[PDB]
Amino acid sequence: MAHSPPGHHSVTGRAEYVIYRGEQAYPEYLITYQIMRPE
Amino acid sequence: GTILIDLSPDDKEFQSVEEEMQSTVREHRDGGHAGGIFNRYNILKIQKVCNKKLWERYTHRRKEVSEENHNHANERMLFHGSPFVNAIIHKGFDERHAYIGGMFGAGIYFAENSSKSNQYVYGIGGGTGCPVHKDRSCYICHRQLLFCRVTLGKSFLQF
Ligand SMILES: COc1ccccc1NC(=O)c1ccc(NC(C)=O)cc1
Ligand SMILES: O=c1[nH]cnc2ccccc12
Ligand SMILES: [Zn+2]
Repeated sequence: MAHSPPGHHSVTGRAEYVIYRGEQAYPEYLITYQIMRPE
Repeated sequence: GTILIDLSPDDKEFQSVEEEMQSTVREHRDGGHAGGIFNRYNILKIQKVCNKKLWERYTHRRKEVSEENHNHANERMLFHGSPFVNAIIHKGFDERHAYIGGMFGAGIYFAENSSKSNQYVYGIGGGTGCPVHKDRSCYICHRQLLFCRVTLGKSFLQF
């Protein structure tokens, strides 16, 4: 699959979401983090 | 022309994104193979990405999608993990850099679970882990996730 199916703007995988045009997402927040070691 | 606005940990906007990150952690079927073993994060920094050009590009597309989807964008806040986060915040999301052999084709993939996007921070299936320690479950190295506005419009369900 190269683009959205006809009449559609995204794919919902089942839950993950897929767009085929970069301009359909804005990277609003950049989160810097570590995964915590469980105690 | 991207500006990063550093949010204070006592700011409600920081706390909102912090809570969405911590609350959406799930157990994974790979048992932490891809993204590591953890129940919570150490939230170090949350920055608002400010780029007028990339925002107008987004809102312009969102309008087109609304008109094709009964005057609703079907906008969602979703996490993205990628080795190319630095490039994405400066030049925007780019479908031309998508791997053709993905589960749902050459697309840009998002999750409502932070721990899901965490699995892709160092590459597909966590790649070879963090650059320094080659460890997918590294507690030392600092990771970066994007919390993004995503226009889904009319979304095609696939298994
Ligand atoms: C080299 O990269 C880039 C360089 C400059 C701008 C954008 C990019 N890259 C992307 O926007 C991009 C995001 C996600 C994926 N893949 C998946 C699995 O979601 C691929 C490319
Ligand atoms: O954020 C992501 N990056 C790369 N691949 C993914 C696959 C499924 C769900 C989310 C992602
Ligand atoms: Zn490391």
